[PDB]
Amino acid sequence: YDRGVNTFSPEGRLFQVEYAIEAIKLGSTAIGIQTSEGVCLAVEKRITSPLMEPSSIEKIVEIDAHIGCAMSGLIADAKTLIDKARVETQNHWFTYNETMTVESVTQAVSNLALQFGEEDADPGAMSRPFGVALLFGGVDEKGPQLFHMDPSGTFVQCDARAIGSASEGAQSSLQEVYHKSMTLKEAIKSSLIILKQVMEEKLNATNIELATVQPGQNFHMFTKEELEEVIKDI
Amino acid sequence: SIMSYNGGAVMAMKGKNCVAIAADRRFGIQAQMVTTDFQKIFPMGDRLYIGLAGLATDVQTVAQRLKFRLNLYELKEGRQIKPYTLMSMVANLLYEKRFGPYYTEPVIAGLDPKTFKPFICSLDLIGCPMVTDDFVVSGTCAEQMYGMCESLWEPNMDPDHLFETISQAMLNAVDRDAVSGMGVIVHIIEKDKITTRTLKARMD
Amino acid sequence: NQYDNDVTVWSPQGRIHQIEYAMEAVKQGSATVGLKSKTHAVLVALKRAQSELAAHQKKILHVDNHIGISIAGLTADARLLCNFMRQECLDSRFVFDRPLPVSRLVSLIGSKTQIPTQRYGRRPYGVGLLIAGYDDMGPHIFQTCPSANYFDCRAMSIGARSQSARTYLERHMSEFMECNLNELVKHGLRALRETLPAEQDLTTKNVSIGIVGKDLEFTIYDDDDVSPFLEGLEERPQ
Amino acid sequence: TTIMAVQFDGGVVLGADSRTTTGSYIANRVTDKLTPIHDRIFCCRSGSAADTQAVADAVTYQLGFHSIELNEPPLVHTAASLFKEMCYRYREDLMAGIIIAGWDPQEGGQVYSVPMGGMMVRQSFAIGGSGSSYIYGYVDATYREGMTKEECLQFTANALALAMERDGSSGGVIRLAAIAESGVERQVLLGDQIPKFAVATL
Amino acid sequence: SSIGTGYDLSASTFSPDGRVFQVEYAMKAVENSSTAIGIRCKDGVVFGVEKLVLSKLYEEGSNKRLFNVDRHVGMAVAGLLADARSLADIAREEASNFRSNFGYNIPLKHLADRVAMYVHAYTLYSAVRPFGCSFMLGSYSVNDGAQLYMIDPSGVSYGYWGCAIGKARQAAKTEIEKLQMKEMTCRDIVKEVAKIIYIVHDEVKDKAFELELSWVGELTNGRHEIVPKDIREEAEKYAKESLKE
Amino acid sequence: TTIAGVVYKDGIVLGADTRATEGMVVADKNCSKIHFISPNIYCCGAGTAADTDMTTQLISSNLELHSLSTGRLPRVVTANRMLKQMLFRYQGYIGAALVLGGVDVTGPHLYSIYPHGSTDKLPYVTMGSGSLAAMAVFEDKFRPDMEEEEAKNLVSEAIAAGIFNDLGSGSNIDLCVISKNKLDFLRPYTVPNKKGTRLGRYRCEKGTTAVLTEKITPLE
Amino acid sequence: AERGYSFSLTTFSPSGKLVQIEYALAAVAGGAPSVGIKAANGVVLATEKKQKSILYDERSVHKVEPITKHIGLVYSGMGPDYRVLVHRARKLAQQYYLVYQEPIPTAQLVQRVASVMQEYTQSGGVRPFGVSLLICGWNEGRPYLFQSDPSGAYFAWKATAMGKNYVNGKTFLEKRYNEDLELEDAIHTAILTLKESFEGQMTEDNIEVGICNEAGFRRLTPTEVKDYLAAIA
Amino acid sequence: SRGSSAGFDRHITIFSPEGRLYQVEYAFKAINQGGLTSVAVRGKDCAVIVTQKKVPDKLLDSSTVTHLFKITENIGCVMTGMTADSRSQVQRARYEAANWKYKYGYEIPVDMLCKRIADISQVYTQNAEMRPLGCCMILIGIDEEQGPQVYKCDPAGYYCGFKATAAGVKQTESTSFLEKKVKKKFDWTFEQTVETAITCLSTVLSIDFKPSEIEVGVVTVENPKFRILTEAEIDAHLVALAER
Repeated sequence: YDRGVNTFSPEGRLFQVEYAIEAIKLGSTAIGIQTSEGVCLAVEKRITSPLMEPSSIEKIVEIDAHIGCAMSGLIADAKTLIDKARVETQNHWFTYNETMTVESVTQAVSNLALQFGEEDADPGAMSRPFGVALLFGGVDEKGPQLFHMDPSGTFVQCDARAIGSASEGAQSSLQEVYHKSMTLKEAIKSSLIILKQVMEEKLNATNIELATVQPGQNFHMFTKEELEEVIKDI
Repeated sequence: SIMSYNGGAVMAMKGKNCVAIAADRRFGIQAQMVTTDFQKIFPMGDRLYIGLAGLATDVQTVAQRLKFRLNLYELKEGRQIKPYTLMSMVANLLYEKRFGPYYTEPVIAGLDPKTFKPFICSLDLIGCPMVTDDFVVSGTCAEQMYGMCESLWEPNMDPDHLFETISQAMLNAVDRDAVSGMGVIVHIIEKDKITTRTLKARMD
Repeated sequence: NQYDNDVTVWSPQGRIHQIEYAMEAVKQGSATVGLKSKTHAVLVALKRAQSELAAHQKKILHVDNHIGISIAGLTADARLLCNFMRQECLDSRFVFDRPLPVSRLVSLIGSKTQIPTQRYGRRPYGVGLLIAGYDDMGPHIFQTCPSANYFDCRAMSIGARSQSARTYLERHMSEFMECNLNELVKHGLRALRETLPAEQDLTTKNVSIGIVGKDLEFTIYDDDDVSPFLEGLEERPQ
Repeated sequence: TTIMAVQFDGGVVLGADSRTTTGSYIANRVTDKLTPIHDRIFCCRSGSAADTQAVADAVTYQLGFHSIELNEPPLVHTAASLFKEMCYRYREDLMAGIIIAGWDPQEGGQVYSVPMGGMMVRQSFAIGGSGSSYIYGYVDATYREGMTKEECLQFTANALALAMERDGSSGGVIRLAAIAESGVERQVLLGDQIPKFAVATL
Repeated sequence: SSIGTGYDLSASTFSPDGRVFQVEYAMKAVENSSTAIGIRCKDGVVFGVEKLVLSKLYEEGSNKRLFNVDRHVGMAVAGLLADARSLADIAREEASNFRSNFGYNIPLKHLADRVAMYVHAYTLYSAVRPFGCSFMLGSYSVNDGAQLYMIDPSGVSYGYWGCAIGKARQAAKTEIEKLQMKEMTCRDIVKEVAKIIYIVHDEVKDKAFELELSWVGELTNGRHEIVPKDIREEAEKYAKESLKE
Repeated sequence: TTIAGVVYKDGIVLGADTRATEGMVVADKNCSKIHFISPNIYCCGAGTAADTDMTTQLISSNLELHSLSTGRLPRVVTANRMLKQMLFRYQGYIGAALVLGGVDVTGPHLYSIYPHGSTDKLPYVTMGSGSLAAMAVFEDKFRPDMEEEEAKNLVSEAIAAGIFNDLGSGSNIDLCVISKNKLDFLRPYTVPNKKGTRLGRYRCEKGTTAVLTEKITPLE
Repeated sequence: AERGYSFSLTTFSPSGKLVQIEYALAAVAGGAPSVGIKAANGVVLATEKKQKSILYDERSVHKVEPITKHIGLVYSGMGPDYRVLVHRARKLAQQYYLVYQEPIPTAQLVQRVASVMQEYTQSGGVRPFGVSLLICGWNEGRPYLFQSDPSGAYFAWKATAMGKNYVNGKTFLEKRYNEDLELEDAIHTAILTLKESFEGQMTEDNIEVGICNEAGFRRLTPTEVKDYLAAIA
Repeated sequence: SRGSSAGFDRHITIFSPEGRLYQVEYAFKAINQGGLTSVAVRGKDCAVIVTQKKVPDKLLDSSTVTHLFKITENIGCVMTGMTADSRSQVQRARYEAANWKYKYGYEIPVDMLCKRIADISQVYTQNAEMRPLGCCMILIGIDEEQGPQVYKCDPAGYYCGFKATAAGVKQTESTSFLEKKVKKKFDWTFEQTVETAITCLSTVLSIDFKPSEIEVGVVTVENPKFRILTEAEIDAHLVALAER
């Protein structure tokens, strides 16, 4: 039985959007923590072979020098949104000579939400939702911010958030350990801990990626050694 | 003028059961000659040639697109093209650019591939066809060629006399034109064979 | 089940199921209430949070200096409509240099939202709106449905468990036209409150307020700017 | 060209010369410049022959379809409005001076002017064309409210005769047409039928 | 009279017995709607609408089912409301364009024909669905007279002396045929309209309701207007009192 | 170019000269300026030669389609309409000046058609550089309801006037006679012009032209 | 408002068949029969123009239509489709004439029309034509007879039959007909092969005949067909 | 075969396994849903249309209820079947006529009008996106040389000229009647034609109509303008039938 991509369920939801939400539950789990000292983003790489170069796995990217993004689900779909976000920030810089607020970027990417459909559309329009969940971590005038976005287009600010397969467990673990006065060190530490809890493989320096954004420092992806120094303090 | 930018001359002449077409060989840019072997006469099948004078670019381009359409014709249909039909084809091709025309005034000369009856014609830059029973000319020395052809052409000429006539006409007309010449080439075609000659000509 | 999947398909009983299913999307959203005096128009909305470590969803959006909205349903469709309304208002100020009449903005929303309920492969907007405004005819509260229908309300509430609010509002209609701002926002907050179990109640964390009036441009209050409104309510006990 | 239209009680009266020139040469010394738009609606043309012919045909087409679709005799004001629309929309590409006149069961006999700009105005009488310039005074001193049909006929005849006498782009024959509820009465004044005026001698 | 085996999923599909069921279903959506009537007399046309109130929270005059299509043309609808509004916009645009192109107020029969062709255009293809509404157009002029037309989801347009649409169609018509409207004036008619509405209303199944009334005639110099609060309440009183017999 | 047309008792006589000039040089001494439109309709052409050719051919084609569909013989009004609308659409950029004549169920009809798209229905018309001479002949010697030979004589006289008084015209005279039941496509009518006999023999004998290169190619 | 279905209505079956084309052919093999004979000096087309009442004016619609001055058409199958194809064929012929100033060769017309027919077996939202065509023509001295089917395929025939009982008509032709026949004899055997099916009295208004010699294509007058239907002349 | 179906051959205009078009036949059935019958007869010097005028309600302006339409001043038509479709097709016909005169300079012949409409309908027959029109058009008018003309077009795309035809419920029976009455060979005069049509319809439905139950269109050689008879003249034709 085939119906349109813009069909409502009797419950009042779009089948494709819901199925996309389902599609996220297979993605690598990711953790973001917001803190007055900065925002941290951590994600497991999920290497499926020793033959696969893990440095070619980036589930954390720089949107701009003050905004990073962690992605879960269908990475191929995520690349498009990432590029669109970067282009958006650069256009905003060009026009106004000032950086974008994290909420503005997030909103921009969220504008491509339900921009899919069959009839009455361009011949280069999307046929289906993006099967991807995003975590934007940034620093602006309102300080360190962290936002979460899903294929519904609904985006919301979060203090600490987990996306992916082990979303629920990791979120509970986060709730148990988060307070609005942690240090960045405590945040990173916690993230790596919960990540190790939910990851099926043994946590190591070439198995996850971690990035921070602090008010005094641009977006930074942690090196192997910098990761080792942290994993040391398990 | 645009037509005088490269110069050149093309002539066709009827005979008995034969036909002739000739052209000078000069390719120049205004006063300066670049080459002396420029082709202005193109085979469009056995016993059917087309002569193109005017802007060299459009000579080459019209020739090429003509060969394009002609090849398609000879493929779709199982036959070589008739002269009248080639004339109408060229006319169509030129009139397609009615408001941005190719700068060439083509001359067609050939024998009916079924019969042997000689056919000659010339066209506008926008493809107005003109058939005659004597001769046709096109080029920067049109008046000269007219002058020679009106005085030398006899009706029922044999291949040799058609040759001598068209050759003398071309030579003497071209030799009173600064941007035409640097050699003359003549194709005289009959039922059984085709004779191609280059004339001894002035090179100034 | 064969009259379920396309908006262009009437049911044998004179209904369109895609429109109704779309209407169901309004009920999935957190409740919101809107009421007017004779001078002011107030939206009160119960925000809503995923987990405790997530902020509460925005429910009130600014359209023009004299017009604001409260949303219920698909947030993407809400932002879509919001941008449409903003653009129409801007157009009106640009061309006529006067603010766009609320009823006309609403009519435009009706026209725009009706279109895809008649074209194949198109879907209705999955969002309900409450519109607060003020113009030459005073304060206004409007309600827009996914069916592309719209209503001029004296007060209204939409969203999950909004029937309670609807009842309360239906009781105190005769008071509203003469209330003062504080009392109006109070009534809105009570209407919003009746949409909750006895365990939970209003906070400066899960309530957004929006006011527009004869002496006040459309304004949004939340967090600590809501406290003056809440700290003035009767601790309704079970 | 000299065209003229006078409104009376029961309807209207149309008049035009018959000279069409290309330069100083007369391409047609016997032109029909009174063109039926409908059963009781005519137009007087002036300006580019191509333009006026094309526009008249288009208007005739549109008005025909319109009248069939309404199942009523079309209004003169409607034909005039159609001419107005075309002549105004393409004012930079058309050279046409039109006079729409006719009878109509709703508003009776009427005359409208649609000059080169594309404006439209109803008038008691209207003149147009190159020759019109020479008869403004005459037509202003000779006109009188409440003329009979035959009086209007003689009136237009005289005016056109004068214009044709003075204007080089005007001449040939005179074409008249009376329109009323009765119907269309066309006639042609030629040679000696054309009114003459005492020419200065000594 | 009920075939549903795929033969009723598209307006581009005939039933084996030569019917288009989508149009019939839209008509059925009209049948489930509150009743609206319109009646033509010798000096104009009057409209009456039974506007069911779904909530006391809705303001007086919300969800009007009476429209100004042109300054001389009024419109009364029944059925899916949003569709009715869209058709009202269409009618308005048609009238506007007619004025711009021809100079005068559009004749009612012509406006009817145009809008009806527009409606009919939606009963041919699978790409769109028929309009779930029927509507009446009323107008008055000294050069045309008083005119009243009705259009259904199929695109059919007819001229009437009296007409009704919605739930109680036939009952309303039976009540209407008792009137000699060809001799009465709009003034006398308003009362009778309100009366027929109050009769036809079912207070048991349908709760509270609001009465809409529209003038268009010689009394209004050809302008389609709303019935004044005075005449409206007068007619309502006449109706309520006539209801007790 | 001098083309003319006249209406007589039983139909229509069309006339044309046969000179085609490029500038002030005669290119063609025997140009055909009378074009087939339909079996009952013919058209003389002056102005831009290619434009008259293509216009007249296009209209002929569309009219053949039209009559093929209708099963009836084409009307002259139809040709006039098609021509004038096409020409008006192009705003004079198609330099076709035409004399259109034919016989219908409604009888004989003669139009003159100008490149801008204006037409005139007249008993006699002239177009071209030699049109004023021909028009003089007509205005002097035309009467209504002439007989065939008289009309042919008149038209040939007008075309001759053009030929001998206009540098744009010359050579032969073509006539086309169209009646309710006859079509006389006389081509040419009468050549009042001849090249003088050659006084000399400028014949070149074989070998008098020097040759640098030869190449014989046998065919089949 | 309307757009258009952009997918094929004609698709391959697992057996490898284009079902809609074969159903179209079924529609052809249910229509009135038609015969075509190429005869050295000419071509004959004939068909059963049997009405359904005396009320039908047989002097209004024809089955034997001219395409140009030298090409003719008949069909078997659905009428309206045939009419469309006739308009289209005429247009194609005229385009050819505008480009080449030479009457279109019969084979070329057949190829172009066949291309048009093929389009409607692959383009979106349409069914194939329910028509087989017989096309006669005179070009380059020789006479020509082609048949084009709904698939868009065409064949050159010396003689053939289509429509009802086309197989038996075909056999009848294979036996009771061959080359070196004058056009008259061909008309004779054509009316003869049509008579192998025409249930009822075959009158001069029950059948339509068209001929194509080197003088042009034309429809035979009812009088001429009567003279031929006198089993003589 | 013999009534077999495969795929969507009963939903859209594609071929059934025996090469039929079911949707077209369904359109033909859709014609009868109106419950009306129209008769068209051609005379020696005229052409006549007659149709039932069922007005079951006094709440209607009879003046607006008509299946007779003016396509041109000299071309009339009667429509049978779905009403809205009929008016659509009428508009299309009017447009094609006006456009014809505009392009070609002469009045369109009934032959070509009918052919045009039929050509248009064939498209609906061959494209899946739209369904045929449930209507049937019969045109009458005087041609310049062929005399009086009666033509008719189908939802199938068929069109033809007739001496007499009919459409609607009582179609086959009307055809039988008319084809019986044509063989007689009588002076097909104006009154003969009118009476023939009226009596055809009457006997086929059996009524002896009131002058308000039918409508009569007509066109003559002496008066080519399409004329719709007043109820008065209709009655004048009615009372003349109750004499012999």
